[PDB]
Amino acid sequence: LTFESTSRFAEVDVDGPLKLHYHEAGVGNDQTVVLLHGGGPGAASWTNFSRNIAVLARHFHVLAVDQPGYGHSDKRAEHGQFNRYAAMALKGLFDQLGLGRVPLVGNALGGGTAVRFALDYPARAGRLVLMGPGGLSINLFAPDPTEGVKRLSKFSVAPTRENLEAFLRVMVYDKNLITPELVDQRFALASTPESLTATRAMGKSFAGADFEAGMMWREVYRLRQPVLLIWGREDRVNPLDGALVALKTIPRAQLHVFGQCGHWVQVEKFDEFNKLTIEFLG
Amino acid sequence: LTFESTSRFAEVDVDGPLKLHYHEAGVGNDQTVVLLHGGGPGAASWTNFSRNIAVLARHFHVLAVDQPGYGHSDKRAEHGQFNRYAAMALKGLFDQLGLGRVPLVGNALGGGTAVRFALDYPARAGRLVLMGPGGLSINLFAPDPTEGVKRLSKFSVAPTRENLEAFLRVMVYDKNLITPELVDQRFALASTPESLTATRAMGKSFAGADFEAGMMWREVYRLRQPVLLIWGREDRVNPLDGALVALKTIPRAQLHVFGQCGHWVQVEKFDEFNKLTIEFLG
Amino acid sequence: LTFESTSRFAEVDVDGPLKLHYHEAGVGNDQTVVLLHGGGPGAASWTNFSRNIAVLARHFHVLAVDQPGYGHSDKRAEHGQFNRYAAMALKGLFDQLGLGRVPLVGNALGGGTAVRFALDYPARAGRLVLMGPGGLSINLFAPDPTEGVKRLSKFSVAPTRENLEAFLRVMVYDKNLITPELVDQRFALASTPESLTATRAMGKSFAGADFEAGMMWREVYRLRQPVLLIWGREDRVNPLDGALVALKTIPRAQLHVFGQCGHWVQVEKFDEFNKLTIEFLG
Amino acid sequence: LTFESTSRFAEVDVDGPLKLHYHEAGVGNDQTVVLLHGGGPGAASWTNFSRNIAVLARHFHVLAVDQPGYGHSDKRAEHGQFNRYAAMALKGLFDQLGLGRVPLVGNALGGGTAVRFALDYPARAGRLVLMGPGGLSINLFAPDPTEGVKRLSKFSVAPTRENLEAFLRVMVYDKNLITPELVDQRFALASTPESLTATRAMGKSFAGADFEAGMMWREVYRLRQPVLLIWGREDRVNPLDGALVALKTIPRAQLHVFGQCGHWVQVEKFDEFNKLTIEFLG
Repeated sequence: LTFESTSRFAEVDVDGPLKLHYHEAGVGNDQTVVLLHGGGPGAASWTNFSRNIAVLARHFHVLAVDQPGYGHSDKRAEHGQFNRYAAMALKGLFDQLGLGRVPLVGNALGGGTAVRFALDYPARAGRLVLMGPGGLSINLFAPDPTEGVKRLSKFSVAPTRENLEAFLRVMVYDKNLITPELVDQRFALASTPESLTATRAMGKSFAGADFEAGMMWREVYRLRQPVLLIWGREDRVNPLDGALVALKTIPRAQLHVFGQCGHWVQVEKFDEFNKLTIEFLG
Repeated sequence: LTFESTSRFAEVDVDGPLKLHYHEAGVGNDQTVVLLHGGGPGAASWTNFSRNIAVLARHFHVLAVDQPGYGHSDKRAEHGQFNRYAAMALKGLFDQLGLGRVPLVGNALGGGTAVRFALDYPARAGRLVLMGPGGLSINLFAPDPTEGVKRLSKFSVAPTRENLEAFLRVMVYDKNLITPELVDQRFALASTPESLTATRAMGKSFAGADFEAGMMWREVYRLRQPVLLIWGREDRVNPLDGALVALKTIPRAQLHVFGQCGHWVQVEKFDEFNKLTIEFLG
Repeated sequence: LTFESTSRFAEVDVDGPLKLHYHEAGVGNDQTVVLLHGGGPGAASWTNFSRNIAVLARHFHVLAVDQPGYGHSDKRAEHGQFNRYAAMALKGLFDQLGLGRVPLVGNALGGGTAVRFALDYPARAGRLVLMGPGGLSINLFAPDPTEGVKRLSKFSVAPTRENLEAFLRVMVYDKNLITPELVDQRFALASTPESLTATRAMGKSFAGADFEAGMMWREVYRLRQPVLLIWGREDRVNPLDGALVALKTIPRAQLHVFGQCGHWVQVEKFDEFNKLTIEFLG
Repeated sequence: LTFESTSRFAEVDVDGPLKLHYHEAGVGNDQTVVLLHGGGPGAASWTNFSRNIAVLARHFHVLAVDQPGYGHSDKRAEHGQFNRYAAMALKGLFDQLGLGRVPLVGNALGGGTAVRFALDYPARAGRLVLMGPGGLSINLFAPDPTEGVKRLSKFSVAPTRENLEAFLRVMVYDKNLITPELVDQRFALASTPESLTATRAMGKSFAGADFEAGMMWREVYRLRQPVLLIWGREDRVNPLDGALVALKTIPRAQLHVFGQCGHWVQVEKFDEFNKLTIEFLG
């Protein structure tokens, strides 16, 4: 299991050709699971789910998809509401790979996409595992934009190493996790012209008239599958209070909260997260 | 594994002799775990943890203790703040059985006792698993007394079958769980003179000057072990909002919430609860 | 100011003739305000706003409207989603009386109607004052149905004096407010054949396909006027946690909470409520 | 009413002589009220309560006290838990001026001091008005330190104009309120050697063994007077979720929340705040 051995590309149709990069592992396992990574301008499937893919691959057929604008998937200069955009791409991939109904694992931005997908193509989404998910969260107490959102916005405005480091440091409870080699690695990816284009496209999409598609806390009462919401108690991007509406309105919801854990649950509580997910997904 | 095969008695000292009834199972397993049952006038270890003891016994050395006033333990006509009272009894049992530091599983009233014990004898309590625990909960939004508390109070005032049934029905999300044979069984136990005495003793203890000992939400910031808070989203006795202070202030806290689950988590989500507990306790 | 001196009738069109009863006071005052009373089968404008109408009339032109199914307004044997139904009736009254844009004061059920109206006829609703409002509230922590809702349902099933008293007692923090003469008065009104018909119509309307119209917490982000949410900390019908979504999503929201106050804010904190409303409404 | 006309000094005893600066107005009014300003290294009574003192002086005898470490009061290089320290100073002033029981108005840091005082000298504190108060607040959902706390800490570490501006901008919902002349004014005050000393003393006091004195959310259940908690919905220093424990546990609590209002309630909602306070204080 290396980046290269698991790398795959697909071309799907979303208002024309869109190249999607993904990682495939655990081929031969019966149950397929799709993983959808978090935000942050230099983020991608492989780095996001580094402490997870190999473990999950022992039990599942794992497809970890780079979301349009990220990793090695296409980075268009414009799109509509992002989650609906990425969900359209995912549907294309489902159809192309012949997937029927499949559980989705999504963090942050990727949680919003898993939810958008599960709402837009209800028959295609099985059980959901969502870690500090965007979109379905609404921060009832935390003033928006939150500190995590503001720090990401600052980088988008001024893409400096310093701004990326300040952003990364609010992703985690244990800030020692934010090493110089981590910062340098993400910055190199984050600061490419193509990443800058994606960041620009994202910012512009917020001002779209299809913004309601992002307010998924209004819709999740319609979800019929079990949904495991997982949060870091110390999430500074999508804070804990953002879990409440989804917890209340999703009939088969569960919530697990980890103390001493920031926004990156899959990293900071990787073992606990792994086992929770394996058990939940059968 | 039957009531009789696992039944044990111990005499401990709490201002004089106090007989404690408990159940022992999984002898030969290395890790001891103590289970502390919930409230409700006819409740006891064996019925409370019916869907749990055998499963947990496969992995642990289980000691499920009838709390003073319940089951086959002594039912004194008076005592001080209940959780501190039961914690004193438990300490006596720990010493007598030669237990050192041991994880505690407690629901409702028994969760309050596990917490009181863990605060009063800090070296003796290991990891805690607490299901809709009293004492450390403070219902920030729900007006007190809650519906569950009021229904229990009504029975204590008028110990009729009808009042017990109304009380039992707010213990669970799935009210079909409250069968006639369940009601009759609990009522027979609940309505003994000795149970009535215990109920009377309990009511009187509320008016004690040691009431602060019950306000454990003020103290749990001192707990140093991992603590897994487990709640039924639909708990009508100790509702979900009562989890917040404990979640925020216990450094190593986790919270798991089950949708479509009432106050009796160990019954309504028995399999999920069992696996969560086994994993948490190593 | 007596019931009789202020009594008025109007016939409006809601799928045919609908008679609305209301009270008019403070004629000659420049600013019109519409008051919408709470639920409870024997409730009406005059009794609901007894400690309020005369005070408010000193400053405003007050129109306190009996909502269809209540007081001396028509009690049809069937209707759609209640708030939308009552809002349709109110629109008819606005048009008929030549009202333009007017502030609305609504408690409980009447708060839901004020909100439905403000959403359906956006140009016609000015500032809103909403006391423990239904509809826009969603109880993020309290299991539904709440104790207040359950007690009302029990009466609807078994319309006995005893059941009405149990219901009334969860309307207030100070239960001494629930006197025998109050109970008898409400029961006489509550137990008429026509009230029973309205109760029956209401129960049936819940099962309608237009239920979304009642989930107003999904829509209030669209409200553009100042909105003063007022709650009794001890509200056992629509508890405090039900305020959160509306507080977060209404751009110009305020919230005032009274400790030692139940569901009937306008009664239990009548002076404070009166002054708050007068100030808020200019 | 100018700074100079209202300026007063007093020498009180807190482990030796401590000079307190305060402003006196509305002399001849019967009801005395004490105002306690917020934090921020260059803050003081006069600037904190600029939009308030003259208005309140029409109705009350106002004493707005510079808290030790601030304004023209003594700035010692060391002290214990700050709120208890300031409360000791205030007691000295009460005794010296012959005040008996007097209502307290406190924001932020000053709210914590009003509360500490009301707990330590229960007979001396009347009704409390507390705006986004420190100390009694505990942020059940917001990870600590909050963005406001972090920005203040950054200035304390690196006292630059830029850091002060970033801090000030999270004090308000309307960031246009943070003008260049405001920044320059606060920075000049904030960056004096004596202010730096106070900041240093404050930071050091956090590490004291008397830290429990700051955890006032544990004690406010003991307050017997009416308490009006006032919050800006968008408070980024002491966010709204920090109001809950105090709201629940203070028997005679009220809460008022203003949407579109940050941490500086007394500035951003000055008129509404003024009227609320005047009414509450009789």
